[PDB]
Amino acid sequence: KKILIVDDEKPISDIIKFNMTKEGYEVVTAFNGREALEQFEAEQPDIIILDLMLPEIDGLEVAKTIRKTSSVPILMLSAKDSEFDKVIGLELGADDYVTKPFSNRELQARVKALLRRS
Repeated sequence: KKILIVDDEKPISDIIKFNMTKEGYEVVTAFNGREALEQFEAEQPDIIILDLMLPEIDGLEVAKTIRKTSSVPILMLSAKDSEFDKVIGLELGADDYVTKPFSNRELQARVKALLRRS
């Protein structure tokens, strides 16, 4: 199963990359909205973990732009855990919203849950 980890933070990207790889997932990474859309179009991941510096403005435009063409599960990973952020992320098309810091086992279960419904 392929996960595109759209993260502008390489350390977090490596953590998710390592755990998902240890679990058997192939990982592709993007570090900006341009790459995110580039990697999304180029790699077509089974699930996208969206974590950009601007979750709603950039990630939202990435999600908005991705949602214009794909229903690919988007697990909005964001440090922002407000209901507005949660609701807006979900209202904009995010299928799930996990807050950073996340549990590798839970993220693994949620990716699995997300993937389980796809």
